Amino acid sequence: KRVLIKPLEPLMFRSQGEFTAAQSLIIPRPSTIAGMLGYILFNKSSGTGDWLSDLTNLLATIYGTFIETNGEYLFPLRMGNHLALVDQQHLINLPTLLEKEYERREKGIYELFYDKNKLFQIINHQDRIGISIDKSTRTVKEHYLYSARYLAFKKEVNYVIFIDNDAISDKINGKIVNFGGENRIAKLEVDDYKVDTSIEEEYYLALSPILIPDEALDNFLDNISDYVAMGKVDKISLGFDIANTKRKEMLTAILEGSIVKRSIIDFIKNEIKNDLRYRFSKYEKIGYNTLMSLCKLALRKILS
RNA sequence: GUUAAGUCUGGUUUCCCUCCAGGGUAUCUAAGCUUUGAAAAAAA
Repeated sequence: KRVLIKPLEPLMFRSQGEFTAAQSLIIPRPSTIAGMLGYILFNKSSGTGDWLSDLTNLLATIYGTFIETNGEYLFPLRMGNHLALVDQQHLINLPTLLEKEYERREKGIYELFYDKNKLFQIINHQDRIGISIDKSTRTVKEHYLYSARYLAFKKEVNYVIFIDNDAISDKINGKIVNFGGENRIAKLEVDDYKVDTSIEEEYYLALSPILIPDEALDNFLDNISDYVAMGKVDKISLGFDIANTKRKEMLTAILEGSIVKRSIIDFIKNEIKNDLRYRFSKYEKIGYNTLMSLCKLALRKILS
């Protein structure tokens, strides 16, 4: 039902190329969680060139990711190039604060992203530099000096997701998994948890990157205010497929932690023919289009 | 009255240091060197 991913050690979720150190994301993308879960549930017989088909077959609908620090729940929130983790008690008045007056707008939002921001109390950015040594000289092998900015945790942190199917939630319990990038470790634990679904509010929080079908890109973009009140829109890669050893895709997405307006739902519902409808239904199945209500902890997918 | 004979004794006691000063002043580190040379982007 509810799955807590507890990182045993600093993590690495590489983003935006490798070219001082390569930076890590705060919240891992849903493709990473889906890939770890499929890695657990894998069987070496269902192979197909469609990574997400073989991945949707291995599991069920996964709901987006947030932070459980110590009983508290933190949620991503971005204003544009400004990520933060806030407890939902500060998301309540947010829509009121959105089309509130100007100076009150900046007062409130910059009090949220700076003092109410619980990111740095939780997250440290730990640069790690490694090298490679040739086994006969015992001096650094030439050209092998790499760096990466890992995501260290000051206090114990969990990533929270919700999975619908309860059959896999038995062979997922207590598994030690290779969560993330350069061979780091996290533990999964499964617990029964109660979460509402599909509330009809006006302002939702993108818990996961809301994908855009690359057909309504111009449509969605040239009038952007109609769908997102605050957040970031960026072209993101969908990761790396283990089977064929390639990058996955690139799609414009509404980065997790954005504030979406109810209209976006109907918009996405009107711009998908059967083909890409099935495609993006799969995408949502593995966990991309997850919304939460600023009211309370109540999730819903956009299409499903 | 006369005689005759001298004998004993030959430095003792006390005090043997007391009081003040028991180190003072100056110097309390100085000038250098504060990283250098190899490895910056590698094959699948």
